[PDB]
Amino acid sequence: SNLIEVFVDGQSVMVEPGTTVLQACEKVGMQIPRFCYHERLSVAGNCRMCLVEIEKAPKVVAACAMPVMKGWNILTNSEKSKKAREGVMEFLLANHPLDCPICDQGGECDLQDQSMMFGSDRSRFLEGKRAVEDKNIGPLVKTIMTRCIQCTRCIRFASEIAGVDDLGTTGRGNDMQVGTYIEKMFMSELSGNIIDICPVGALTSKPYAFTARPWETRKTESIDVMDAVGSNIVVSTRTGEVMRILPRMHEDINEEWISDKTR
Amino acid sequence: AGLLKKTTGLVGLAVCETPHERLKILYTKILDVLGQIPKNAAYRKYTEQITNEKLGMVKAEPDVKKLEEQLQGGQIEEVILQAENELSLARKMLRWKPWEPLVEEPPANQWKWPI
Amino acid sequence: TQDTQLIAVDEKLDITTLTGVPEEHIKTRKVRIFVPARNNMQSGVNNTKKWKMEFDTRERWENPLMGWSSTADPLSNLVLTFSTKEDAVAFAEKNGWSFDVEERKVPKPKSKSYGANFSWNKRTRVSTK
Amino acid sequence: TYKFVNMREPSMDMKSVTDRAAQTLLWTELVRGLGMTLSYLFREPATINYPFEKGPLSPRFRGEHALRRYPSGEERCIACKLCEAVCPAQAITIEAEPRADGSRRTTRYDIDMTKCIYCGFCQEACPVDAIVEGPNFEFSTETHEELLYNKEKLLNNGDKWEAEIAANIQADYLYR
Amino acid sequence: RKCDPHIGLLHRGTEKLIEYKTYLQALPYFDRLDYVSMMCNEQAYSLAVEKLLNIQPPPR
Amino acid sequence: GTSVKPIFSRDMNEAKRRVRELYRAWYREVPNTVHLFQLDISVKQGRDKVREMFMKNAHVTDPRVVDLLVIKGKMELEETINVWKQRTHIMRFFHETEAPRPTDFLSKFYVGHDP
Amino acid sequence: GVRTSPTGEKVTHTGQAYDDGDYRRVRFSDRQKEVNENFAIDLIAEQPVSEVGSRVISCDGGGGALGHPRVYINLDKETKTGTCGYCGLQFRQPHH
Amino acid sequence: DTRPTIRPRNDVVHKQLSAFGQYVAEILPKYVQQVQVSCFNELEIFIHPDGVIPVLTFLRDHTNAQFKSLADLTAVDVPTRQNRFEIVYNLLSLRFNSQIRVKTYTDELTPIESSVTVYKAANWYEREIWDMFGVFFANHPDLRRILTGYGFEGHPFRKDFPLSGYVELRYDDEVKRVVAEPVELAQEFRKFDLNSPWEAFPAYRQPPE
Amino acid sequence: YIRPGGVHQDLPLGLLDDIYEFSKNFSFRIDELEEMLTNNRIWRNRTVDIGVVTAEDALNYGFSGVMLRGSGIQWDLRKTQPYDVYDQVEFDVPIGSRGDCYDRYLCRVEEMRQSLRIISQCLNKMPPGEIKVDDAKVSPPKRAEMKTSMESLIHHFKLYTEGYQVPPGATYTAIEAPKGEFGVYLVSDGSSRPYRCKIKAPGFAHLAGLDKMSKGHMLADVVAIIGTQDIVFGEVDR
Amino acid sequence: ASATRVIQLLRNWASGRDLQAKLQLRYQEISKRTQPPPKLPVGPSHKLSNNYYCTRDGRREAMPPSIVMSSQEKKAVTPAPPIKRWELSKDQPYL
Ligand code: SF4
Ligand code: SF4
Ligand code: SF4
Ligand code: SF4
Ligand code: FES
Ligand SMILES: [K+]
Ligand SMILES: [Zn+2]
Repeated sequence: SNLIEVFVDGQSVMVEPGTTVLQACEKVGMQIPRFCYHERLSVAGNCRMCLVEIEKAPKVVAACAMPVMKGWNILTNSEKSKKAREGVMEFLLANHPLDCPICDQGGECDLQDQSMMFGSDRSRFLEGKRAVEDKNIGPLVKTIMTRCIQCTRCIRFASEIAGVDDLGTTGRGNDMQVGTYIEKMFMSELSGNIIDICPVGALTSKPYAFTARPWETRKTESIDVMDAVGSNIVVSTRTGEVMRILPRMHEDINEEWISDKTR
Repeated sequence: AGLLKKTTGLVGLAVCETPHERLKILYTKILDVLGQIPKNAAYRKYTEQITNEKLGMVKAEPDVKKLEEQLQGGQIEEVILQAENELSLARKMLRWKPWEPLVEEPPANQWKWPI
Repeated sequence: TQDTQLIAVDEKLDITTLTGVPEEHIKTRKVRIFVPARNNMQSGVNNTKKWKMEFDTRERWENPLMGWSSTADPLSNLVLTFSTKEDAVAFAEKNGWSFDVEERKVPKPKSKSYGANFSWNKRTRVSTK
Repeated sequence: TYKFVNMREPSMDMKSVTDRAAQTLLWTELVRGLGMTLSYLFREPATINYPFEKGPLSPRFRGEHALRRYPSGEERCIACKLCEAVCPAQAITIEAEPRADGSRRTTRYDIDMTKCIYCGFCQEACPVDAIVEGPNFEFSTETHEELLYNKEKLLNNGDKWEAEIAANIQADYLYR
Repeated sequence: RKCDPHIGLLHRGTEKLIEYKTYLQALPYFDRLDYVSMMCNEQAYSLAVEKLLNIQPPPR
Repeated sequence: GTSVKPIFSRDMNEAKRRVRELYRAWYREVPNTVHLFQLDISVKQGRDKVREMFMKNAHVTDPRVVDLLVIKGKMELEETINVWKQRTHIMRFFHETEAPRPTDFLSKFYVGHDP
Repeated sequence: GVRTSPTGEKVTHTGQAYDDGDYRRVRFSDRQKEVNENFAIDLIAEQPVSEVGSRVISCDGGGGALGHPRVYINLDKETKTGTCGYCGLQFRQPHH
Repeated sequence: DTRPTIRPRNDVVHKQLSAFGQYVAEILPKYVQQVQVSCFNELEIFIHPDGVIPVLTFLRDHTNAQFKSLADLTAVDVPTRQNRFEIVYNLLSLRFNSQIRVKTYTDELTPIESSVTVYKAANWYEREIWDMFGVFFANHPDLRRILTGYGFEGHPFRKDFPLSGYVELRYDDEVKRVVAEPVELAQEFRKFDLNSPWEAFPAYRQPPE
Repeated sequence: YIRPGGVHQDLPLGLLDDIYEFSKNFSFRIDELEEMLTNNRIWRNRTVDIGVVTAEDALNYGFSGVMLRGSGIQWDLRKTQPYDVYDQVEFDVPIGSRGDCYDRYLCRVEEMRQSLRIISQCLNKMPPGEIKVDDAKVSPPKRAEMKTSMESLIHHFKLYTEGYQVPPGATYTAIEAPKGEFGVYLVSDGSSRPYRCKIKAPGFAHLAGLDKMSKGHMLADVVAIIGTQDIVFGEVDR
Repeated sequence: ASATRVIQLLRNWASGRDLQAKLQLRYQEISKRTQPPPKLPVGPSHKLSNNYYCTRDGRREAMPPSIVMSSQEKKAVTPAPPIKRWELSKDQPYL
């Protein structure tokens, strides 16, 4: 019908008008690296990792907020696209603290995984790293704000999904401190889910903190019983006991979020 | 040609004292059995190509010492052994007859690694 | 087309008797199948594409000396990989294991936008950027 | 290039055959074996007087493991959890907890000496070079349980061989 | 007349566990494969693995 | 799909034909096996046991599965008479070292939480 | 330091303590229970609190190559002396 | 190499093998379903199950092939394929210093007539492919077990078979004989899921399915 | 030591010197053996004309290395298909011309001397440079770089837990291990772990041919043929 | 080394060679076990100038096998040129 035709790195694929560059990519199976966009959480466009050069382009387009039109070949594996990925990834990693052996995201960190696939193999930094003072927004979630990459995914989640306005990014320039400025307390029934949305170890679950690692924890699929909603969740078991409970993908029941009590 | 070399350097394979004509009569034999297999066959065309051509100088050039580099296949005493192997193949694929299309196409995508 | 003295067998294929999985490990194993669910704090999806052959977890008791996870389930730590599910189900028939499946949770297509974050009447205007 | 190893052309002159007949009749070649072996009889042996003297080793030697600690005294291991992940025998078993201070280390570092391979991957695993193999190799025993190590046993060994391994990694960390 | 070399008195998983150990973890297996030629086995493994990775070691 | 290769047998008749003499051979071998292997079990126990493993798989329908398992069952009787196996390799079939596993529902419930 | 349990049973830094019966303790008699007398928690607590007047301090831990991966811990929380995760040394800063 | 990190490639061998790949293809359009030359100058000849004798006899005695060195025969148990087993021959040519790979799909029941007549090296190299995997080889001198224990049950290399197996031995003082029991481990295999959720190299990606 | 991407570590300083001292004195020790055994009648009569094979059967039996070179077969992996830096060095392959037990023995001792040639050449032509590839995605970063650079730490973390992901495919690589042709055939599924690895054990083919060896020979010669077949059961039994 | 001369003649004469030139064991010739610290080189791509990983992608530059013929006047060729008969040894052809 009205589905506009467009090419991706060659092969053409029709798509609904208004669809952004990403949403056309996975139609063929392309997952462009992203840090600030969640498929069910607004559109940020600040990470710039989704940046992919398009055909004939003099400038690499921000794939998240760019509506595609007729005949726009997505140059996914193109050199300058990977060049943009290389530059932007090392920029995110610039002020990041060397915490991987002590950060719980080790083994399941998006910043960790993508740097293996879409990343360099050595450093060009010769200066001192930025250090952000830690915060405290609950005994259920830890805050290590130096590991933050300011993807703003937490503040959007609170604003719409959690329905509470208590998170934001105070400061200017490199002093992009994301938090509550004043001392506040992030009590919402969906508060525990900001751990999952964060791509880095910026927020982690205190109860699970320093108890297990992603590779060793066996996963099992079960249901939530703490509420009549009956949310589909995956249970982490290792050495014969349970450590952490993660929400599953079920658009009808829980989407990908669960209540604090269930987590 | 020249003096009959004592050993071939490969135990089990001996030295044939009349090698040039044995290679001749072998090469005709494979040409002979290749008569049975019809013309459109590719195997026939391939070996009808290297038989007569390799039968050429062995008929013309009689010096087996020069015949070494004419065939670039090592010593003549095992070239005839290889010629026998080609004769064995001619007998063998006169049964095989692989000129028909595939017996079976591969069931679905049994190929296409990775899974 | 395969004429080597053809036979036809309509019996559903099974190999359980010659494979030799023991009698208490063939009928007492409720083998379930799903597409692996993506870890929810990993945006990458290069795990929700295959099928698996997981089993049901059995008793796991701590070793008396040093607190191991000593387990007598030989079949516990085996997961297979299947491209589609009809090949995955075929494996269940030939080995005759207990059966249940789970359909792929395909992503419903979320109509994203950026101008919605700055609206004039709709509340989709974001409160922070 | 290549060369033959058994092409022998025994000259059939009256000279050489006499030598060949001399070889067979008078056991000349066998006498060489006697004179050959007699030569080392009158030579010194190279038998190290163990345990009054040991074998020569190197600073990179891998032996009994021992968890080390900082000059302050705090343990190096930080629940890094890399060591068992890269260990190809799964001898390492480590579980961490919260700690009272917040420097949440592990309660368990049981490595089974009857499972480990002395791979060398252990020191390469943890960035804080917590677990290393000490140069000791005489940690033999009589009951299989003692070979099963535990967090206390390694840390005790770290406090024992601390004088040795500290100098070993001192003279070898540049290579690593 | 005939001799049957009944092998198996040292048969181990080897290849079976290699399916479950990573490439780095699988490397010590070859050292214990032809246990008299230690370094030569790893030569085969490293040459094979780097061939798949299309990566050649430095001349040193 | 239905059409398939008869690895040795067209029909279960010749499959059941195959099991017969192998059953005859396995019943003939029992007195000598126990004799030279120096066991304590009785000849009838071997017979009623050789009975046993013939039955737990006496329910297949594909003549490939039965006759492939025939060569499988073929593959121990010679492995016995040429004293290749040890004493521990045929008392293994006489599983005796274990406690008798529980049969009633109550007994499993008492032992543990495992069907 | 090290404490003593009711059964003697010198407790470890983790806090393991066999109970009254706890039949597993039979392996302990006629032998000795290995205890590391040096406890990690109380040999870092008494260590002097470093006084460095800066907002950001590297924490390589001595012998940068031979120490631990260098961190850039922040020193602004005047309530709590900022300490390296790996090192455990407590770095405090004098009066901003 | 300008880029010493990556391994240099040999194109000259690449089409030369590709030329030989088509070569054998035209002789046997009945058997050769698929020919593939990989990036690292390795050629693969995909053949039909009943081609073990013909193509191997072709490769062994041809004037332009002379592949008489049987390197190894291996199976690749792929559950997701209706033909789980994949018998893989490797051939080596002394005269042309090249290597040949041929693969045949096969089910559990479907047999493969033995290649002992072509290469007598395969005599011992089938007694374990029957052991480890369970693919039976027809008209073969002997199929005896030479890797698995005497009277061991199953085919361990099959991926439905556990790494720990099912039987564990122990000497029993009751009967003065080492006997087998169901396996119970001191510690279970702590499996690790190391497959990163983010996509690897996009070259070998499967098409949208 | 031999890891994908090079070697794990660099040699300790002066190690080339000590091995050079060993290399100088070792040729004497080889002369020691040849003096002891080569001309001794008892050794020859227990070894000469024993376990002989023809070239064709030896090649068809899947044999490799000395098992072929002893029977006069003109083949060697280092020369025909030079892997690594074996092309930039010359060595004389000791091809025998009898195929019996004795020919292989002389073939081995000459291979000892020809091995000593390789030590001498690589010693005088040892180049400088790094010990592993300059790619952290397959080679762990240097310990010094580990503790100062983030990308080193990430790559070190993911390499020691997940490991490098190898592109999918199949490869049977071949090297001339002093036993024979020790080849490893592995299939990569595209993950960070191997999918299936089959190893070409030279002893396997050789032990397979042990039947044809023992035909027409003494029982006290089955030990002799077993000895020269360079069989170690860790290799033949996988 | 310790060994007096009269013993040395006995060893030398019995073995038919001089042995004090080179001995099985070791002596002062070995390098001391406290060698100075090394200064290992840096990688070829260690430069902080243009060094983008977009250039070196050994793992990523790999390509699935090339399709040449699929089920779904001619010349005769060989997979490689036939081997060349190598000449005898120049140093010592006949041992
Ligand atoms: S956020 Fe990721 S990269 Fe950063 S320290 Fe934590 S695990 Fe490492
Ligand atoms: S704290 Fe986490 S979720 Fe919030 S902006 Fe930083 S990285 Fe994103
Ligand atoms: S010993 Fe090393 S690898 Fe193991 S947890 Fe501690 S720091 Fe990590
Ligand atoms: S002791 Fe050896 S096998 Fe065990 S974890 Fe350490 S390196 Fe690996
Ligand atoms: S996805 Fe476009 S910037 Fe994060
Ligand atoms: K997070
Ligand atoms: Zn520190």
